[PDB]
Amino acid sequence: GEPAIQSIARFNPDNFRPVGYAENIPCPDTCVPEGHLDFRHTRLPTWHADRRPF
Amino acid sequence: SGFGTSYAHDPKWIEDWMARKRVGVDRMDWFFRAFNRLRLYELFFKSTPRFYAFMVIGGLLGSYYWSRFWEQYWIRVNKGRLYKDVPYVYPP
Ligand SMILES: CCCCCCCCCCCCCCCCCC(=O)OC[C@H](COP(=O)([O-])OCC(O)COP(=O)([O-])OC[C@@H](COC(=O)CCCCCCCCCCCCCCCCC)OC(=O)CCCCCCCCCCCCCCCCC)OC(=O)CCCCCCCCCCCCCCCCC
Ligand SMILES: CCCCCCCCCCCCCCCCCC(=O)OC[C@H](COP(=O)([O-])OCC(O)COP(=O)([O-])OC[C@@H](COC(=O)CCCCCCCCCCCCCCCCC)OC(=O)CCCCCCCCCCCCCCCCC)OC(=O)CCCCCCCCCCCCCCCCC
Repeated sequence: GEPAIQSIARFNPDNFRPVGYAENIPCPDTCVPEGHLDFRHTRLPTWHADRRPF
Repeated sequence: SGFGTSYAHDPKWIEDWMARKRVGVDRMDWFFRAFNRLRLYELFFKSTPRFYAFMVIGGLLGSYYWSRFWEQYWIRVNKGRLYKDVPYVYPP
């Protein structure tokens, strides 16, 4: 008894998501997970010597 | 463990290896500190024309003495087996 306009509106592809989409799909917060080396670990000490000459 | 399967994962000793980040440690700073005292950057590298001259004049001198060093190495290794080392005695 639903108006056909309302019935066909539900079957929009945006209304279908696989069961469990929200509990499985990864949601990365960074491309460098914790425990991986990055610039914050390789930066030289502030008392270092110029590296341009070499 | 799990090597060779879909369960493969980094062993503990690899995890410990990657836990050593050496943050704030510089054991080779002495080398750069002493190298900078040669003033190569101030004198040669900084200016492009002098940078070229270093490559050209360095290559000139370097090539000659590089050849000179290994020529002596060859003469030492083959001592007694070179034409110059064994003067020929003419048959009587
Ligand atoms: C023209 C003259 C002008 C005037 C005079 C100039 C005079 C100066 C000349 C200087 C010449 C260069 C000397 C080396 C300088 C230091 C190294 C360097 O480049 O530093 C930049 C940089 C420093 O590292 P960093 O991480 O920036 O350091 C940060 C902090 O400073 C410190 O950070 P950290 O403390 O946290 O440490 C991090 C890092 C620090 O990094 C390092 O220190 C590691 C890299 C060191 C490389 C050392 C290179 C030495 C050059 C070879 C000389 C050969 C002489 C042969 C003589 C033959 C004569 C005919 O260390 C590590 O990651 C740890 C693991 C290191 C493993 C290294 C394994 C090497 C084993 C060697 C065994 C040798 C056994 C020989 C037995 C022989 C028996 C007879 O290192 C590199 O990038 C170098 C490695 C790159 C890959 C090597 C490529 C190998 C393939 C080529 C093979 C053939 C070799 C031909 C040799 C040609 C020589 C001309
Ligand atoms: C707590 C830890 C402590 C650690 C300690 C570690 C120690 C570090 C170790 C490293 C060495 C340290 C040395 C300490 C010296 C202390 C004394 C001092 O005050 O030094 C003066 C001074 C230090 O600088 P500074 O006092 O701080 O002043 C900073 C200025 O910005 C720079 O001064 P400047 O530029 O105003 O005056 C320098 C001036 C000093 O000389 C003069 O002022 C003389 C001026 C002439 C006076 C009138 C003379 C008339 C008669 C001439 C008769 C002779 C003619 C023939 C000459 C032929 C020469 C070939 O000229 C030079 O030295 C040479 C540059 C000349 C002009 C360059 C531009 C022209 C165009 C170049 C084109 C580019 C390509 C060139 C070719 C490159 C190679 C292929 O200069 C130097 O020590 C630098 C030397 C530069 C020459 C090249 C060095 C590279 C070769 C190294 C080989 C290493 C071999 C390793 C063997 C290993 C065996 C196991």
